[PDB]
Amino acid sequence: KFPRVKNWEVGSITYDTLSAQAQQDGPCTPRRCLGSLVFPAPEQLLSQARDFINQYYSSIKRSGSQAHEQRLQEVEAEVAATGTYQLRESELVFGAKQAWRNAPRCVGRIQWGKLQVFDARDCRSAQEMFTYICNHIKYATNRGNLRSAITVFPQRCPGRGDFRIWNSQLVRYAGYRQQDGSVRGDPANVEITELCIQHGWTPGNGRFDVLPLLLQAPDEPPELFLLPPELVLEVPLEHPTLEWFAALGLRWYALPAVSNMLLEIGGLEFPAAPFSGWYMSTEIGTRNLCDPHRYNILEDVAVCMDLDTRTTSSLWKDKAAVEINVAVLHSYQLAKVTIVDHHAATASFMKHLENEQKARGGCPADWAWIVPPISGSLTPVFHQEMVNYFLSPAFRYQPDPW
Amino acid sequence: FPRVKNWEVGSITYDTLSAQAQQDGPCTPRRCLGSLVFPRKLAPEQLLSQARDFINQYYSSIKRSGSQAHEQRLQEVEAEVAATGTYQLRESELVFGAKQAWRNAPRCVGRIQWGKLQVFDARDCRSAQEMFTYICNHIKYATNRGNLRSAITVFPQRCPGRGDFRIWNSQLVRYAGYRQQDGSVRGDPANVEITELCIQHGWTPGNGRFDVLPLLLQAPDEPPELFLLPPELVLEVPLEHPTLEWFAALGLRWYALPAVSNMLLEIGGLEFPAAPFSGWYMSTEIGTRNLCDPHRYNILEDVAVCMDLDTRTTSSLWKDKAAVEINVAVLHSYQLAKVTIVDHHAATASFMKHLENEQKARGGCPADWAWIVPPISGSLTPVFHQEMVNYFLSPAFRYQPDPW
Ligand code: HEM
Ligand code: HEM
Ligand SMILES: CCc1cc(CNC)cc(OCc2ccc3ccc(N)nc3c2)c1
Ligand SMILES: CCc1cc(CNC)cc(OCc2ccc3ccc(N)nc3c2)c1
Ligand SMILES: C[C@H](O)[C@H](O)[C@H]1CNc2nc(N)[nH]c(=O)c2N1
Ligand SMILES: C[C@H](O)[C@H](O)[C@H]1CNc2nc(N)[nH]c(=O)c2N1
Ligand SMILES: [Ca+2]
Ligand SMILES: [Cl-]
Ligand SMILES: [Cl-]
Ligand SMILES: [Gd]
Ligand SMILES: [Gd]
Ligand SMILES: [Zn+2]
Repeated sequence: KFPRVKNWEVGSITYDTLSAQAQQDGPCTPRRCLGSLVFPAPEQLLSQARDFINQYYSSIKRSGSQAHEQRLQEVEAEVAATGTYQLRESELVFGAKQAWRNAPRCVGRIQWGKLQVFDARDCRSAQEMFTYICNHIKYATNRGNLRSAITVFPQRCPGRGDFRIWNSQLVRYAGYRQQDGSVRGDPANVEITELCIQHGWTPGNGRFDVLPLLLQAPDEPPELFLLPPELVLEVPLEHPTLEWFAALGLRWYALPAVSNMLLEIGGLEFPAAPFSGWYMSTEIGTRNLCDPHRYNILEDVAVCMDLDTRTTSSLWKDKAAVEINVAVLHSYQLAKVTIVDHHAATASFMKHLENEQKARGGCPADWAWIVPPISGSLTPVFHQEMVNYFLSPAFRYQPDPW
Repeated sequence: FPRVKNWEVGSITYDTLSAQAQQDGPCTPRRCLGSLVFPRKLAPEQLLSQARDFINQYYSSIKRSGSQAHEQRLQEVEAEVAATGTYQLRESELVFGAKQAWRNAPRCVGRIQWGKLQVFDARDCRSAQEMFTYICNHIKYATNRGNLRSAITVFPQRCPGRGDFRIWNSQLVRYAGYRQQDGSVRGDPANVEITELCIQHGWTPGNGRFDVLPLLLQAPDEPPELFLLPPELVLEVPLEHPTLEWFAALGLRWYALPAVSNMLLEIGGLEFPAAPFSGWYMSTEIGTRNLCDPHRYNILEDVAVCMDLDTRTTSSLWKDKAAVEINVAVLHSYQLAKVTIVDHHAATASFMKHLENEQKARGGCPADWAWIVPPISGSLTPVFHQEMVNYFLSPAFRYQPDPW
C-alpha cells in the first residue's frame, strides 16, 4: 500500500515506502489536492528529539547501542531540567544535511552530502552575527567557485527572544516605490526596502542597489548592517551574440543565500540559519527577470530582438525568454561564477531520486517546484511521478518578524 | 474553504465549490500524489443517489428548482430504476451532462469553450458498422474543412449483464508504431501496441512513420472488427517552418482533429464506456509533447542539427531553441492550412478568464496545476502563478481499463 510511482519516459516503476514515515501532515485530503499552494509541550519535544537521535544513530551505524541509549537518556534528562536540550556538533552537521536532503522543492539535492556547516550557536549579538555572515558569504562565494554552506545561529530557547535575519536572502536588490506608483529595482523586496530605510539606511535609486542587512539579536530591535561592497560578487549580464544586450545594464549576484527560513532538528528550532548553494540559470533568467511581478524585461528584450509582439502565435515570449537564459549562462561562465542550467540540474536530480530509492526507499519531491519554469517536458523530471511529503529534519517557512 | 492566491496580481479567492466534491482523490494529509497520471487504480442503491444529485443541479441551472417539472422528473427516474434497475437520460439531460463533464475535467485547459459543445445522441446504436458511421459523421462535422468544432458522440450506456460499446483506439486518429529487429520504432511509439492489435486483426501494415491507423470498433459481446478510415475524412497538415526552408524536407505531418476515444463518460450514475469527444489542438500538444518527448517522435535533436545548434553542451539551450521553432512550425502550418489551432499563451489566458467566470458562477473550479501549465514556457503563462484546487465533481470523464 505504498504509492506506485512511474517514469513515463523510460517505463520504470518504483514504490515510495519512505512516504509512509512522513512525520508531519500536509494541506491535502482525499477530497481535494492543494499541492500547488506556495504556503501549505515537553513530551512532544521528546518524541521529535527521540526520533532525530534514532536517525543520527542509524547514519553512523551505531543504531541501538550504549551510546545511543545514553544519548536518549541524556536528552530526556535535560528536557526535564531545562525544558530543552543541546545538539552535539556532529548531530548538528548531520541534521543540517538531512534538512537539505528532505527539502522537497530543491532540485539541487544531489549535492546534499557536500554541505559546509558553520556552527555559530555561541553567537552573542547582532554584531557577532554580522561577522559570521560576512564569513559565510566569503567562504561560499570563493571568488566565483561557489561552495554550499550553512551558518547555524543560536536556537529558539525559553526566556530569550530569537535571532532573526530580516532579509529574505543575504544578497537582494532594493525595490523603491515611485511617482508612477511603480517600482524601481526588484518589486519582491519593496517591504524590506521600506524597513531598511526607516531604520536608517540612506537609500539609492538604481535598479540593482544591494540591500543592507537587518539583523536581530534576542530582545533587541533589528540592527542595520551595510555589506562591504567587495564581499558581494556580482555578474554584469551580456549576450554572447546580441551585443545590445549589455546596454540593458542588467546584473545579477553570485550567491543565492536564503536567510529567512527556520531549520528544525529534533524538535529544536533555529529561526536563523542562513544557507546558500549556487543558482540554476532559470531562477535568474526566467523567474527573476521575466516574471511580470518582478523585473519583467520580457517585452523589452522581445522588442529589441525585433520579434513581432502583436500576436502570441509568433511565440515572442518564448523566443525572448530563451535568449535571456542564454545571456545569464554565458555571463556567469564569462565571469567564472558557478551556475547550472536546468537540463544539467534536472538530470542530476534523476540520479538523486535513484540514489534515494536505494538508500531510503524513496524521495520527497514537489513536482511543480522540481520541473523548471521553461522547457518543462524537455527535462526528465516532467515525465517522472513524485510523492510529496514532509520529513524532519527540515527547513520550514516562518512569518516575517515584522 | 481553501484560500487560493495569484502571485502575479496578489488577489485572493475562496474555492467554496471544493466542499461539494465527493469521489475521493489520491492525496492524503501525509503525502501528495497530484503528479500521478492515473490516480491509484481503475445492490444498485448507489445508482439513485448519483441520479437524484445530477437531476437537481440540472434543474438548478435553468432556475426550475422547486415545484414544476422538477419534482415530477424525480419520480420517473425513481420509477425507471425501480422497474428496470437502470434509467434513460432525457436528451437535454444528456446534453447537459456531456457539457458538465467537460466543465469538471480539471486537466483540461480549454474549458472556456465548455458551453459550445455539440452532442450527437447515438444511444440508439446496436452495431459496430453503425458506430463506424457515427464516428465518421463526428469526424466530418468536427473537422469541418479545418474550421474545428467541439463535438462528442455518446454511444449506448453500459447495462447490467451483457457487453459494452468500446473504441479500442485511444483516439480516432492515431499514427502507426512499427517494431523491428532493433526493438526500435518507425512511427509513433505511443501506438505500438494498438498497431500490434490492428495487424493481428487483419490489418495490412504500412509504409512507416505517419500511417493513419484503422479503427478497432467493438459492439457488445461479439468481438471487435476493423474499419478503415476514408482518407478524405482524415484532415492532416504537413509541417513547414516559415523561415527554415529545410523543415518541410523532414517530412513531418500531424493530423487535425484530436479526438479522444477511450475515456468513459459518466453522468447521473450512468456509465458510457464509448463516448468519443473532440475539440481543437493547443499547439504545444503537438509541437512539444508529441514530436519532442523521448518516447514519442523524439525529433528534437534532429531539428537541432539542421539548425546547426551546439548539441555538445546542454547550456547552449539547444533543446530549448529547437523546441520553440518546432512549435512555430506547428502553428504556422496549421494556420497556412487554415485549421483551427491555439497557442499556449492564448489558451492559458482564456483559462484565467474561465477561472474568474467560474468563480462568480460556481464559487471555484477544479484545476490540475500540473496539466493546466503548458509543457514549455510555463512561468511565462499566467496559469503558472495561479494557485489551484484539484478535486472530482460529477458528471465527469474518467479513465477506464483497456479491453485486454
Ligand atoms: C548548490 C546548488 C543548489 C541548487 C542548484 C538549488 C536549486 C534550487 C531551486 C531552483 C529551488 C527552487 C527555488 C525557487 O524556485 O525559488 C530550490 C529550493 C530549495 N532549496 Fe535548493 N539549491 C541548491 C542548494 C541548496 C542548499 C545548499 C540548501 C540548504 C542547505 C537548499 C535548500 C533548499 C530549500 C529548503 C528549497 C525550498 C525553498 C522554498 O520552498 O522556498 N538548496 N533549490
Ligand atoms: C476545444 C478546445 C480544447 C482544448 C484547446 C483542449 C486542451 C486540452 C489540453 C492541453 C489537455 C491536457 C491533456 C494533454 O495535453 O494530454 C486537455 C485535457 C482534457 N480535455 Fe480538453 N481541450 C479542448 C476541448 C475539450 C473537449 C471538447 C472535451 C470533452 C468534450 C475535453 C475534455 C478533456 C478531458 C477529459 C481532458 C483530460 C485528459 C486526460 O486526463 O486523459 N476537452 N484538454
Ligand atoms: C514565496 C516563497 C518563495 C518564493 C520564491 C520566488 N518567488 C518568485 C523563492 C523561494 O525560495 C527560493 C530559494 C530557496 C532555496 C534556494 C537554494 C538554492 C538556490 N540556488 N536557490 C534557492 C532559492 C520561496
Ligand atoms: C496517459 C494519459 C494521457 C496521456 C496523454 C499523452 N501522453 C504522452 C494525453 C492524455 O490526454 C490527451 C488529451 C485528452 C483530451 C484532449 C482534448 C482536447 C485536446 N486538444 N487535446 C486533448 C488531449 C492522457
Ligand atoms: C502558484 C504556483 O504554485 C507557484 O507560482 C509556484 C509553481 N512552481 C514553482 N516552482 C519553483 N521552483 N519556484 C517557484 O517559485 C514556483 N512557484
Ligand atoms: C508525471 C507527470 O505528472 C506527468 O508527466 C504529466 C505532467 N503534466 C502533464 N500535462 C499534460 N497536459 N499532459 C501530460 O501527459 C502530462 N503529464
Ligand atoms: Ca556545429
Ligand atoms: Cl533569487
Ligand atoms: Cl495528441
Ligand atoms: Gd550580433
Ligand atoms: Gd547548412
Ligand atoms: Zn495533493
